[PDB]
This record gives sequence, structure tokens and C-alpha cells, in this order.
Amino acid sequence: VRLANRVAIITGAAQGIGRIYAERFAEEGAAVVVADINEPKATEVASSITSLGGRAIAAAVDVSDVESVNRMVDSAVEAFGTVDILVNNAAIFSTLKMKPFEEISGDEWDKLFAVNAKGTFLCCQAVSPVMRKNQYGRIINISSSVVVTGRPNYAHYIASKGAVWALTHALATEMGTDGITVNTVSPHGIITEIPRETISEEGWRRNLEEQALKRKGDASDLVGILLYLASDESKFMTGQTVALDAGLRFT
Amino acid sequence: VRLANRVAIITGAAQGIGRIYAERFAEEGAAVVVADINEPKATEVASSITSLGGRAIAAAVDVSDVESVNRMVDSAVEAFGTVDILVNNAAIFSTLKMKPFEEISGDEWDKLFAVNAKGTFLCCQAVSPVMRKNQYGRIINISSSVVVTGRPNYAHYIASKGAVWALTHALATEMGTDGITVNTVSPHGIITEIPRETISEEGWRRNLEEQALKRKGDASDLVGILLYLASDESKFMTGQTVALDAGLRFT
Amino acid sequence: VRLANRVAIITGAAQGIGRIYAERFAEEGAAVVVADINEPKATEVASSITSLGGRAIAAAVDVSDVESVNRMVDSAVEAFGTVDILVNNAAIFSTLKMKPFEEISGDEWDKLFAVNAKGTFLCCQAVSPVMRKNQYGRIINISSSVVVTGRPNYAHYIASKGAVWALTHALATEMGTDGITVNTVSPHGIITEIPRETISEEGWRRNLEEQALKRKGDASDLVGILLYLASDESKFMTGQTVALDAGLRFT
Amino acid sequence: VRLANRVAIITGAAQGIGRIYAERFAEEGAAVVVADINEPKATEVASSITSLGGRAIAAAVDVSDVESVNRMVDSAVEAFGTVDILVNNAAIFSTLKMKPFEEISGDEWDKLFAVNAKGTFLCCQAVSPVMRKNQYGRIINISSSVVVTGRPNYAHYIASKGAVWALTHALATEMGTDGITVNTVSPHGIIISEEGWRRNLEEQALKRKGDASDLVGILLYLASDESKFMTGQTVALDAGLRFT
Ligand SMILES: NC(=O)c1ccc[n+]([C@@H]2O[C@H](COP(=O)([O-])OP(=O)(O)OC[C@H]3O[C@@H](n4cnc5c(N)ncnc54)[C@H](O)[C@@H]3O)[C@@H](O)[C@H]2O)c1
Ligand SMILES: NC(=O)c1ccc[n+]([C@@H]2O[C@H](COP(=O)([O-])OP(=O)(O)OC[C@H]3O[C@@H](n4cnc5c(N)ncnc54)[C@H](O)[C@@H]3O)[C@@H](O)[C@H]2O)c1
Repeated sequence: VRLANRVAIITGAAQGIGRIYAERFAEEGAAVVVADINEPKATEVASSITSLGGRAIAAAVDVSDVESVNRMVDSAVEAFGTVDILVNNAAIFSTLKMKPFEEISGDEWDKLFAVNAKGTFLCCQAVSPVMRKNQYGRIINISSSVVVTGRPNYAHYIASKGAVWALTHALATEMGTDGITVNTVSPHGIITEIPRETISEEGWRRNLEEQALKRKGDASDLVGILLYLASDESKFMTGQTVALDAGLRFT
Repeated sequence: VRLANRVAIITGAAQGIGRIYAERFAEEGAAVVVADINEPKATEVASSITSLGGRAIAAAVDVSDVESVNRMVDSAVEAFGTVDILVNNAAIFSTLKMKPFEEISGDEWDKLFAVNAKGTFLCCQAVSPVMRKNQYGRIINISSSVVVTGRPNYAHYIASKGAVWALTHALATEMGTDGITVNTVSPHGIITEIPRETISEEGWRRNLEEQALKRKGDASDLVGILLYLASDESKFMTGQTVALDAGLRFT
Repeated sequence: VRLANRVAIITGAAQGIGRIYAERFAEEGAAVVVADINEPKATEVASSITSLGGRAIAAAVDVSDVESVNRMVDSAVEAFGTVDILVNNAAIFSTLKMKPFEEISGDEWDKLFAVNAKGTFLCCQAVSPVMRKNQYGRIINISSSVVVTGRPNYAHYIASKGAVWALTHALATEMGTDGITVNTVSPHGIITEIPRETISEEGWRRNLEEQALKRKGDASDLVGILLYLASDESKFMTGQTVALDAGLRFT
Repeated sequence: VRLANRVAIITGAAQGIGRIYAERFAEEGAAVVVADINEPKATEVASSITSLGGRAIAAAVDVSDVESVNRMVDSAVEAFGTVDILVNNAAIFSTLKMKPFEEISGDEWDKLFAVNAKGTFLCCQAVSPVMRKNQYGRIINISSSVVVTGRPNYAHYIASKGAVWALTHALATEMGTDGITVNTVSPHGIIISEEGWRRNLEEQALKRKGDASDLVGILLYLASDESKFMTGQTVALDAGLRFT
């Protein structure tokens, strides 16, 4: 019952790690808004959660569109009365083609920033009035290990997550006046059901040599820190970045 | 039951935050070794834990004394069969007199390093054989926000906690081969039942101005991250420093 | 003559700190491309440098426009034969009005990112061919102390400089195979740009309270590290962020 | 002439990178105190510097010994009238044999800390009065890439450099009231067989071999007036082994 009587919006929750956040948050008592651009798949996640005794709705959202984001929050409040937790998990990543940064058009740069950076910003704006009204909130933004490691062939993705990482600092200051916390989780090496071109064979060989724990990650490696950050007991932690990376890097 | 069927050694646990770690860990099902330089007072904490339904023993330890440390770990294994968790909380801190660094004698410097840095090192050496044997361990070292903020008049304390901070990185690498994780918690501004001259009134005005969350801290602000780090679910996190500081600094 | 027989492009160089970079790089022997949206004002700066014995041309550039950026690099190579150094100083900051992040429109966010983040990215792309061909390059990107401190009322600016900060890491990896270094300078926000009016004494005392070094800062304080990062003295440094902040924060 | 009319103490300066710091500082106009446990070898460095037209003296110092450290600063002020710059380069490292941390005795830990951490502390104490009186100081402490990377088999060395790293922050605060700056340089630990170079290059962003010239530039920056607004920072010279 780690999240009993709390309401969480998770963007990008129709698949991958965000789906696991939604399922586990609902197992821990949260009423979950499964928010995704893919409404049928988000409905499949929410229906799976409800059929197991949890509370969940699906909400279609384009996080790059301000009125879609506002409608998503409206749907959360209409269903569950409030929003306690926002996890800004939606991102363009799995669909990326690896390419040298010279080959990234300005259009591809902008389109990825619109979801990854602007979209996180817009969602934070949309939950701000409800969290300030209740003088309570947990915002969890999502960066990536590649921000610190600067891995090749994803330079726009890396820059967009750098924007999210810095945004957390600004929002922790501005929203902390109402007790709201804002933190960043930086995952590394998490394998899900969604295939991706992110890490190659030579890329995993390098990662395992650099990691302190010599293994790949999975979703269960992230759920714990998300539960901590979303829960009442993280009340004193804000403006921090927490890396879940098997010691790929040290802090 | 966050720590069910786990055994935790907490040094410096006869008072202050370490006593709260012991009490809360035991409430979550851990068998706790209340280790401290005051054996009767550590016995008082352990007796209180057992009178509430918890599993706990007390152990006298001078963490600067390798033989004393070795007997502490032997006592833990004798009582509870293993050690799963080590919290290196013992430090010279609340007793410190503040002074400009030119006024710190070499003997003052050495005595503080013997407890804070060497003492943490010796405890990690002593639990290494049992954690490697069982291919499992959670080591939590304790630094301090003053390592990053460089507050005045405690230069030897700051340097000793910088040694702990770096030591965590070396140990994460060397012990991760057997799955053991090693992380650092960096508290700030936690008020306990023990008075201390570490922060003045003008110092708190400065801290509250710099913090994102405008309040002082207490022990409940720290227990949650210690439970996460000591628990099975932090398995993918190693070599990290987690600051609990109300946003005094950002990461 | 620390930059003798080197060619340097500086964006946003018609006024403020960028002009000082241009003037000081030229004094140290660099051929300087004074790149700015204001071609007449940039030509004035170039004329001032040349009449004092330096080598400089002006180039009009809209760093958010890929074709304008490409034309700037062509002008540099056509005039001086190569590009050795790129300083991505162009940024929207002085014109910004303080506003809480909820009041920043998506369009305002996008317009600032187009210059601050995308603009730096486009310029790095445009110099990449000439630097790779010559197996030599020094790229200096610019962040700000507000990223680490999370100053309020500039959330989009902060996020855009987080994007630049992370982008430096990606570019250091991708360009370091050809002997090109990429680093970030983070000036104290108070010296981020030349103020229009002199900082009042009361304002200086508020700033000094946060500094470890109790001294007032100015533009000469950034020139030294830029000269280091643009010169062969930094040939082994890449992917780093260097903060010039009188110890406002520590690293 | 970037260090013209300045006086620099460099500990551990009779050999290795410390000797190169001293030589290059003297070339840039500094009056150099070549300080080392090996006074004969340090005298050879000072005489080498002097015969090339620079100003230098040798001072024997055991940086773990407060009386020896005080005699070193007195010798510097006796020769040159002041101390502007202190580079705390003395460290136990090259002699170290790799061993898992379980095998490091408490005595080995203490002996290494006495030089690497306490020694830096004592030298900073000893230059404090002259630097505060003159309202001027550049202190450069030395860490290592192994602190951030957590390389195996050097745990006490790593911890001792973490102590130095944090100490710089405390001293930047306490000495910055008098216009003194305190910063840390973190060199790549590698500064070797070709196979070893290639293993090291694999981890670097910049695919170039490093040497001592790669550290002199940042030391000159941090010892000079060009860094007068920088304090409490750690500057890594590591070819992008890590990013910051
Ligand atoms: N609303 C929109 O406009 C929009 C746009 C694109 C994608 N999305 C949604 O987002 C989801 C994308 O899922 P996915 O499989 O692509 O990504 P995912 O399941 O791996 O999501 C992971 C999140 O963590 C970050 N991350 C970085 N490194 C990681 C690591 N090693 N492990 C885990 N997370 C890491 C990712 O950038 C992302 O923010 C989908 O449901 C999709 O519909 C939404
Ligand atoms: N040789 C030994 O075994 C030994 C030596 C000295 C002390 N100790 C024991 O350790 C305990 C010390 O308790 P205490 O009251 O001095 O410390 P505390 O309970 O206030 O703090 C415990 C730990 O948190 C760290 N810390 C960092 N930031 C802090 C903050 N904001 N507030 C509080 N602590 C912060 C301390 O350095 C220490 O490692 C006592 O039980 C004492 O007997 C043991």
C-alpha cells in the first residue's frame, strides 16, 4: 500500500517501462491515469489493471500539445479528484535510428524535443495548479544514462534529456514553495518487451566492462526508486537526479 | 516487512539518527545489531526494540579498532547467522567544536579520520567475507551535505566525509563482483534529540534561503531512503551518492 | 600569441561578452569571424579589431537557420582557409523577462530553444567537416550557473542550457575520434552578460553572500578560461564543464 | 611571463610531474620552491632550473610532519619574501602495489593518509597566514580520475583523494574571504605498453595519448591571475574518460 489514496499520471504508459510503472503503482494502491498517444493500447493497460482489482483509467494524450495535456489532467481530476504524482515517462527513443549527429536534420531535432523536453514541460505546467492548490505533489522526470556518458549516435536525444535534467532544477525551486518535489530518474540498460537500436553488441560489451554490477537491467530494477520518489516518504528530497545504472557511473 | 529476513548492522546506533535507523529497520522485520561505543546505551536501544516485538542485539564497538570491529561482525553472525546490510553511521559530528581550519591540530585531524574514514573502511572490510560468501550485501556509507557545500569551521570533518564518499566508489567496484552494492547517503539539516553547534541561526537563515523546501529536517526525512537502499529492491543501484537536503543543492 | 595562426568563429559577437571574446582572441593572434544577427554592428566590431592590428571579418548569422549557419562557415573558410575554434556564445537571455514557469507559452519555449539549443547544435554540425578534415578543433559551448542553482523565473532558459550541457557530452564522443575537443563554460549568471546598468552595491552584497570568493566579477574573468579552452593548452580536455562562479557552487 | 613576480611552492617536485610543474612555472617567471622528501634530488632540480636563468630553491619537506612543513614555508619566505602559489602534488601512488581492499592494513591506510590527505592539509595551514596577510593566494590540490571511476585495488589511495577533493571545498570557503582561491586538478591516472594504451584509449572520448604537458596548461591557468574568479572547482584532465 505504498501509494494508498494517491493519484498518479504516468505518460507513455501504454508499453515498455511506463506500463510497468502503471501496473506496479496500481498494485501499491495508486489510482493510475495510463496516459499515452496510443489510446487503444493505453486502454488495454488500464483494463488489465482494473481486472486485477486496481483503479485506473486510460487517457489519450499528445504531450507536445498543450490542450491535449490540459485535457489529460482534467480527465485525471474528473475521475479521481486530484493529481498527487506525475511521472513524465513519454519520450521518443525506441523508434530512433542511430546516426552521427551531422546527419540529424533540424526537423528531427525539433520533433524529438517537442515530445521529450517540451512535452515534459507542458505536463508539469498542467499539474501545477492542482498540486499547488493541494500543497502537495511528486513530479518524477526521466533522463537517461546517456546524458552523462555521451554515448554516440543519439545526440538530439541526449540533448533533450539534458533539458529535462536542468528543468527539474528550475521546477524544484519554483514548485517547492508549495511543498511539491521534483526529481529526475536516470535509467541505464533496462531491457523491456520493446526492441530498440539503442545499445549494440559492442555497446553492451563496453557497458558490462564499465558497470560495477555485471548484468543487464530490467524494469524491476527501476520500480523501487519510482515508488520511493512517488511516495509520501520522499518528502525531503527534491531537485535530485538518481541514476539506476548498475554502477556504470558513480556519483 | 520491507526488510523481512534480513540482518542489519548499524554503527553509531545508540542515539540520534542511527537509533532511529535501528528502530525503523527492526519495525520492517530486520534483525538489527545496535553497534556503538556505549555498550549499555546500545543495550537500552536493543532492549526497547525487543520489547516492541523486534529482533535486536547490542554490540560494543570502537569502529577505529580493527579487532573491535571484527568482534562486532562475529557477534552479528553468531546471533543472526549472516549480515545482509551494513550502515556506517558512526561518526564524530555532534560533539565537534567549530573552529577555523588553521586551529585544527594534527591530532584532532587524525582522531576524526580514525573514526569517520578509517572506521567506515574497517567495518566494510569486516563484513566483506560474509557478504561475498552469501553473494549478497547492502552497504550504506554516510557522508554529509557539507562535503558539497563546504560550510566553514569543520574542515577535518568535511575531509573525512569526502574520504567516505570516494571510498564508496572503490568498494562498489571491488564488491560488485559478488553482487554487493555500496552507496552513500548525504544528509542535511536533520534535527535530532542531540543538540549540536554545526549550524548557527545565521547559518539556518542561509540554508533556508538556499533550500527549495523551506523547512528544517528530521529523522523521518531520512528513513525512507535508508529503507530503499537497505532493501532487496535497490539491487541495481551501486556507487551512488543520494543527497537528502530539501534541495539545498541540486544534482 | 596564444592563438597564433588559428581561426575562430564566435557567435553573438557583436556586443556584450561575445564581442570581448572576439577582441581578446584577435589580440592573441586568432583570425576572428564576428558572427551575429546584426551584420552592421558585427562589421563595426570587425573594423575595430582590424584597425587595432587584428584580423577579423564579420558574418551575419541566424544560428537557428541551417542555411545561414552553413553560409557563415563558408565565409570563414573562404576568408581564412579553415576553422579551428567555435564559440557558441549566441543566446537569448538579456531580453528575457522573469516569469513563473506556468506563464511561459509553448511558443516562447520553442523560440528560445531554437537559438540557444538548436543554434549551438547547427553550428557544431557546420564546423564538423572542416575540423574533421584538419584533425583539429576546439568547440566551446556556454551554459550558466542558473542550471545548477535552479534560479526561479527562467525555466525555459535553464532547460535550454541543460540541453547544451548534455549536447557537449555527445559531441565530445562523436568528434573526439578526429582530435576535436568540445567543452562547456558555465559563467555565474551575474557575469553571464554585461549588464546595461551597474549592479547596485546592495545587489552586489547579496551576490557576494552566496560566493565563497568575496570578490566582484566581470568579463575579464571569463576570457582566461575561454583562451585556455580555445588553445592547444587544453588539447587533452574534452567533455568537461568549467564553472566560473567565485565558488557559488563547488565541484 | 604568466607567473612573473610570483612565488610558488610545489611539493613532491624532485621528480615526475611535480618536477615538470616546477620547471614550467620557473619558465613562466615564478620563483619556485622545489619541495620534496629527497633534498639532494630536489636540489638538482632547482640547480637545473637556476642554470637555465630561472629562480628556484630546494626545500626538504616531509609533508606529513607539521614542523617540517612549517620549515618549508619559512624557507620560501626567507628566499622570496612571500608565497603566492601552493601546489600540493606530494602523494604516495607510484610505489603502491595493487591489492584488494580487504588486504590493506589499518597501518597502510594511515600511512598513506598521513601524506596524501593530512600532508595537503598541513601545507594549506602553513601558507594561510602569509596568503591572508597579502590578500592573495592560489592553492592547487590534486585528486585523480580513479576517485570518480572507482578503479579497483587502490581503495585507500582513492579515499585519500576524496578527502583532498572535499577539503578543497572547505578551504575555498574559509580562505576566500581573503581573496585566496583553492581548486582541485584531477589528472587521468594513466599520466605503458601499446596494448595498455589501447585499453586506456577505448575508455576515452578523445582518442589521444596523454602526457605531462597535458597537465601544465591547467596548472598555469589555476596558478595565475587568469583564474582569479575560480574557486572550489575540480578540473578533470582525462580526455573525456568521464564527462562533467
Ligand atoms: N505522447 C507523445 O507524444 C509520445 C511520443 C512518443 C512516445 N510516446 C509513448 O512513450 C512510450 C515509449 O516507450 P519506449 O519503449 O519507447 O520507451 P521506454 O519504455 O524505455 O521509456 C523509458 C523512459 O526512460 C528513459 N530511459 C533512458 N534510458 C533508459 C533505460 N536504460 N531504461 C529505461 N528507461 C530509459 C526514456 O527516454 C523514456 O523517457 C510509448 O508508450 C509511446 O506511446 C508518447
Ligand atoms: N568509535 C565509535 O564507535 C564511535 C565514535 C563516535 C561516535 N559514535 C556513535 O555515533 C553516534 C553519533 O551520533 P551523532 O548525534 O553524533 O550524529 P547524528 O545522529 O546526528 O548523524 C549520524 C550520521 O549522519 C551524518 N550526518 C550528515 N549530515 C547530518 C545532519 N544534517 N544531521 C545529522 N547527522 C548528519 C553524521 O556525520 C553521521 O555519520 C553516537 O551513538 C556515538 O556514540 C561511535
